[PDB]
Amino acid sequence: MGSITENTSWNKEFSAEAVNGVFVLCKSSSKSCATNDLARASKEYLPASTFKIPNAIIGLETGVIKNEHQVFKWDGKPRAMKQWERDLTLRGAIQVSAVPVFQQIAREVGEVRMQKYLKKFSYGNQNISGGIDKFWLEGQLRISAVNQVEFLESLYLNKLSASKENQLIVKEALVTEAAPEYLVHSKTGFSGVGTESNPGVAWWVGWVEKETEVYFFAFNMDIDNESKLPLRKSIPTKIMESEGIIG
Amino acid sequence: SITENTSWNKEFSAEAVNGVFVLCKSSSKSCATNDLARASKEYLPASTFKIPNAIIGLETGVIKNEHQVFKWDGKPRAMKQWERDLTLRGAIQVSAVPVFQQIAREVGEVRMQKYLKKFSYGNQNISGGIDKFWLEGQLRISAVNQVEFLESLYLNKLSASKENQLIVKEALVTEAAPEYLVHSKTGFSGVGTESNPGVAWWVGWVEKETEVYFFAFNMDIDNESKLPLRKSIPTKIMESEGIIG
Repeated sequence: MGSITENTSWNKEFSAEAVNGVFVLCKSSSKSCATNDLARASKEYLPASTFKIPNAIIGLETGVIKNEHQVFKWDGKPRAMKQWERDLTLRGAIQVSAVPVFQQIAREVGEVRMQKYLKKFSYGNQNISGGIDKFWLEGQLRISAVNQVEFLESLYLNKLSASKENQLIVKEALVTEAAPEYLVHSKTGFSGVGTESNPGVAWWVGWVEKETEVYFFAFNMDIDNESKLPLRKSIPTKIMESEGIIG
Repeated sequence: SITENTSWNKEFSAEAVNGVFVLCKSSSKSCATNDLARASKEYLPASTFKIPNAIIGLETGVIKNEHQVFKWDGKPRAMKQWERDLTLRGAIQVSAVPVFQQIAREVGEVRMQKYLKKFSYGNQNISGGIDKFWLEGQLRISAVNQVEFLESLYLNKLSASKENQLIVKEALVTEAAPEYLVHSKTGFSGVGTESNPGVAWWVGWVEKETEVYFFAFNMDIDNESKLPLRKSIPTKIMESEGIIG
């Protein structure tokens, strides 16, 4: 990014919901970012299902995922969520955050290749230790909000170390809201409710295309109560609405 | 193969609309329609032509890339919504004719003819002005041919790079929900002349679960107040089939 500046008035939306968290919003043309909290914008947290973005790119690059029309068949064996108990396309698996589909992808990619691509992508602390199918959910991998926006900008510009085709496939799968005047690409994550004195993390990251501008965003918050989960979208939505970008 | 479903006419009769809907599950080899004859009748594509024109612009390099900005020169355009810089998606979404007129001029007649041949696009007749053949010229395409063309695009089987097909696909997203994605494009030739109605279109496809549905709708129109029916009639039919909504 070009610059970052703190805007403490955004804490308004956090205080109203009694949330500890951070929002980073970057405008592409002015190479400028704003955040409610510079310190928290640099703090690093488990990516949880936001990791499906690099995992999908890596799956395609290595040939583990054939293309955007591949169907991931459900075997009929019970899964942790009802929503996952069905055949899924890549978009379907990303959209419902189908953990077991991406655990199998990670296993087939394997540690050496996974390490290589996280280095190429400058993805967080690049620490994948403690189970190839677990690192982004309960392992040692950590990434900051600033690093998420850097990574997403590279994806948007097709500048990651992957084919343009594969970057476009994943970008297509990340669309979550379409309007005549704006398009939103985004991904949620939630690590769980954590333990005593150790909250989980919830994320919403993505980008908005409006007019000829592009805005990259990353939100995270501490969470110890599943009932608070919708705040991961409502707080950043309120901020972007106030900025005139969506709504 | 095209199968008639008489019951779909109820949605047209209610509005006194003359038109056709073609809906195909999985592939263009299995289509349903309210009217066999009109399904294959050819009409001016109007701004549905922005689909092939964007692909051709990318293939020829006239559109340099996914992120090009089409600058407004500050000179009057026929709609205020076109009087601004636009991206490729923005120009498609507001149907910014003058952006695509300049693309067509730079593609040129020789290359435009070549690509419409490769794409099997309607009657492939571009005569009538390189910057207006799809609006007032002799080009004609049917609902069945629109679904075949869209299926090829979906499958990345047009004579174009997969990259360029993917770029145009993203520019066509018009509704995103957890359960389904709609890609689509409208068209409207105008109100026609006496005894010669204009045509309005909505064409596209729906990705739902692991299925895909291709669709094309057209209708005769001679009053702009009827224009919303181009979306509402096919939306009602697709909601009735349980595909969207």
